[PDB]
Amino acid sequence: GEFAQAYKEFAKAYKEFAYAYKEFAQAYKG
Amino acid sequence: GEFAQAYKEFAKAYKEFAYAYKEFAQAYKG
Amino acid sequence: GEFAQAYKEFAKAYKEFAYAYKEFAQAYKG
Amino acid sequence: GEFAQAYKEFAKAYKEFAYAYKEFAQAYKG
Repeated sequence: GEFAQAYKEFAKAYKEFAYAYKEFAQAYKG
Repeated sequence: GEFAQAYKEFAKAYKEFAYAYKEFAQAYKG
Repeated sequence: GEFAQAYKEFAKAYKEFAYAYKEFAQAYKG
Repeated sequence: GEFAQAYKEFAKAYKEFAYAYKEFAQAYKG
């Protein structure tokens, strides 16, 4: 239902944040 | 410089994630 | 059930992470 | 040096949040 869709959208948002953090950490290290 | 720009992009990514969490919490509470 | 409790624990984890980000941002600015 | 320490504390907070998200996702799947 609607909550299952909301969970999928949140899980995608978590992945987008994890990519941003990985890019940030590389910039700090690099 | 590059690191300052990387920090700005990371800060924007954090805002986008915080909005996704808010939307997720609203969907759970609704 | 268990999921409702897991949501409460995750919400607490989010608040802790949001407070860590706030401290990090102040350290970047300061 | 103080910013370097703040980065380390933020990196630990990110790991703590990633562990919470993993536990939350397991509870949703279970």
